[PDB]
Amino acid sequence: GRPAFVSRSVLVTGGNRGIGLAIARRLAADGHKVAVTHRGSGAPDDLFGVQCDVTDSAAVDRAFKEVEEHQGPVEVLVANAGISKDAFLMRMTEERFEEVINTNLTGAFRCAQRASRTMQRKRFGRIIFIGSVSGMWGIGNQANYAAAKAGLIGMARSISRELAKAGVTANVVAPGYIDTEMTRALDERIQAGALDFIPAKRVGTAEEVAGAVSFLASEDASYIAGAVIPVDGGMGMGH
Amino acid sequence: GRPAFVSRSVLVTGGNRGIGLAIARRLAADGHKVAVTHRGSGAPDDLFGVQCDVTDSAAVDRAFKEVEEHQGPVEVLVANAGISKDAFLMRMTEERFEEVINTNLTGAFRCAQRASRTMQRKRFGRIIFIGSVSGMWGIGNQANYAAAKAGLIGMARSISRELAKAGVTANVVAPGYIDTEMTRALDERIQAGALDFIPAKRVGTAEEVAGAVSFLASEDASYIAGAVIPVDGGMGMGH
Amino acid sequence: GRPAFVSRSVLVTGGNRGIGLAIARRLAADGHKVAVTHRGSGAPDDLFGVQCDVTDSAAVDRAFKEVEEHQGPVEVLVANAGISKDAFLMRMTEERFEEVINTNLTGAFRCAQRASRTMQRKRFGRIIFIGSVSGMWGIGNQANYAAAKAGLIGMARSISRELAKAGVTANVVAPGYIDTEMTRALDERIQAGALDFIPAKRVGTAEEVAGAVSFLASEDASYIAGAVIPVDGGMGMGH
Amino acid sequence: GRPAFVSRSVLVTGGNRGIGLAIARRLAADGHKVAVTHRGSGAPDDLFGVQCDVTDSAAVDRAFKEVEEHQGPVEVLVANAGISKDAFLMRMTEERFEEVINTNLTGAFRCAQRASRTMQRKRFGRIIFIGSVSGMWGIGNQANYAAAKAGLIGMARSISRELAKAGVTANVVAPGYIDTEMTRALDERIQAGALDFIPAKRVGTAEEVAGAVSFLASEDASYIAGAVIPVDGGMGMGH
Repeated sequence: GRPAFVSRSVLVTGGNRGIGLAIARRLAADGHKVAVTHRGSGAPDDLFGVQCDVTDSAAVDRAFKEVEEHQGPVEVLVANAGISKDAFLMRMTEERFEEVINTNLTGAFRCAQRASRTMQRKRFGRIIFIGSVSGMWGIGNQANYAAAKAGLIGMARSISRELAKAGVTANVVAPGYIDTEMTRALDERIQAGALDFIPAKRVGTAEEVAGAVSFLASEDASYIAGAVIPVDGGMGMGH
Repeated sequence: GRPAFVSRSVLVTGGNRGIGLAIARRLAADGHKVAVTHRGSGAPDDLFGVQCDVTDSAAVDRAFKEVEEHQGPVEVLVANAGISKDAFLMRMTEERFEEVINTNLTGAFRCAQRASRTMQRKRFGRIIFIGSVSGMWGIGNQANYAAAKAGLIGMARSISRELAKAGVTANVVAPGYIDTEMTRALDERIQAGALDFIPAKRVGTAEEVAGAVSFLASEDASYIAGAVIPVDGGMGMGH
Repeated sequence: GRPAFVSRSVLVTGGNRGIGLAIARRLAADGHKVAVTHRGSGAPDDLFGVQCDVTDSAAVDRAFKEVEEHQGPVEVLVANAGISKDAFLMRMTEERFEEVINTNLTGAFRCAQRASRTMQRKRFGRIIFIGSVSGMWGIGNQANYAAAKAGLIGMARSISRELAKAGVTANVVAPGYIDTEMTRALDERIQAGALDFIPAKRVGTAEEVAGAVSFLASEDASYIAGAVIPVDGGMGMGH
Repeated sequence: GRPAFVSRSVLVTGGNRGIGLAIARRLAADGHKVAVTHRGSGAPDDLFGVQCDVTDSAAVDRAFKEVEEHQGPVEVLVANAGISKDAFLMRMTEERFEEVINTNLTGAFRCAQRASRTMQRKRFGRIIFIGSVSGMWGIGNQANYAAAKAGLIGMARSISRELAKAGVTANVVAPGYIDTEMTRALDERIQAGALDFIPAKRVGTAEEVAGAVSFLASEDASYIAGAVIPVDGGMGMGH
């Protein structure tokens, strides 16, 4: 039956709002030791918050060290931090592309690398990247966001092929449209016709994404590596 | 946090041995009402067993009716029944191909269709096909088994696109090499070199597969449709 | 500069009309020796026809013998035979499911199996399955057609993993909506909004599908194995 | 019979040696007008060379201007520039990750973005990214290279979803192990067993990759958008 629960040291980057906050709150109610990074606004509830600029490898190192001094080495990393900056291809600047790449993809690398030091040594790690349906489905006007979120799949698979033998796995949770992430633009997209692409005919909730992360942080996911778990109501189905 | 547990009416086909038995036992310990089909040897533990020849649409109908009279309409169908009959392509007979197709693919259709009658009406259904790494990875000498297990993905996605709006989802759990499913031939394959293709460098356990099925049967999987959840230690990574 | 052309012995199953016709005509205009199977309608133009029902393994054997005596053993097999028979899941009968499986999936196996012995001896073979966007995208009301066309992918990959080392490869061309296959019902579906699913905003032509098959039959595809080549205007993009 | 050839304005980035050289030579022998970017080594044969560092958006702009003045605006862009810099995850520095991202992923964006305005106006464009089996298969020690090459897929699909309706498509050619790219270390890895990962049991040739690019630049690929064409001997098969 159900394996005994283990309280893991968890770090959720960008875990102070939206999807990240739902993940942090769910993992904490699961019984884990949950820390979050933010960019200044502060941590939620009673969760341990650390400020972190995920474009700065020095800040990532110091943020991880502050977490380790508080709750011990990170066993479950949820790399949720990341921005969206949409544009038509011909209107997308170098700066708009690189900023989304640096925060969403390189930022996730910086955290995964910094986490791997103790994970490999302790022979246990769950690296959980928050991707997007856009990575493999290609939402228009997202050359930068879709590249960053597809890049997480390649990185997770390279990490898993190297380190799964040492008990360190890397997987991607790929949300579709999620209520806490809905902007004016996304809402108008739904009204215009985007729901036709979603079999479930509704947006998801942040708590639905948190439920998949809870699974991947649990004792029931030890043989899952390099997987993309879509939480999108079927939107991303294809090849 | 964690949503309240709902005890669901569960049917696990071929749930009397190997992976199916681990699934049935896990879902029962989760708190669900679990029935299993078998081909005569009998049901395990105290689980409600029904005999069922999944090549016979009439037997599937009568098997589902016996389950419904016992525990109510099936809310979670785990289509685990299926045989393996390997051969080199040039040595594979029509009978060897069709028998694996009929039990693994058409058999899963017969159950999914028979389950959909009440699922659609009650606006809740979890159809969980047990696939295989071979469906998308192509283990050699498995023209029939890989076709049947890839076919489950197409079927699950067509079902989900039609019925996810009515709360009925279809997903695939795709195991890799699993300890209870190891034959002499598969064991010799591992010794010859098959472990090199598995990042985790070990076979999985039936209880690891059961852990993913437990997730997909749970209240944490409502926005997941048409997904392939690989339980393979990273073996199936690719495109 | 470019590779010298080699005239191959080609068999196109179901090449009397639509996509199969365009494939047969293109491969013949390429310089290949093109035989076509049919069920009474005959072969197009001056091409060598053989009457063959791909649900009948004895007819497949006889058809390959006639092709071998006429133009030498088949070097490039294009398995195009097979049709859809749509229905909502709850309305789909066993017969409607199995008829589609037997023609599209098992029929393609019968032909690939019969071709395989001589391809292996000559250390050259191109097995080209004609799939569908539905295999991985899951068009609603196609539990049978999506299962069959996704099954082709698993079969192609198992065949490739077994035989690519002998120069025998299997690949899938996966058309989206194609003009010659547009029925009144599909046209009304496209008119009602299904054109929004296609980034190209138009249906494809049978000649556009034939162009992909021409490539896979050519000297420029020797290192391609287990691939799905989508000819769908972007419709199928996803995971 | 077959489509009439159209001589396209082609730009191959990093076309001085290896795969890029073979692509440039093949597209020129096809009849195209082929320009090549380089960083000092020059263009092959009689082809028009432009010195361009694809990490520099100003150099990309200047390079496209030189190509436009010489042969007309780019109709077919082959984004081949970019190299690997492998390391175990724990040993990979920020610089080693970002250098690979900036050349392979951001560099391809800079070129696709700069090409896009004129392609849209003329309602014709072929953006062809050169990816890698590693993007979806995850070669170990390539967190950076797999992330960059998987990122190309997401970018190609977002571009296709946006612009395919204007006749501008983006696709990825994903080579496996190719002779011209085989270093001493890769050769020793293949010798040590990595050849078992390749069903074809051999490395590919640069000319085999060029054959796939030739197809995607041709009149036979108008309805292909967001596709990954693997040229890997079957190595990358999976999900």
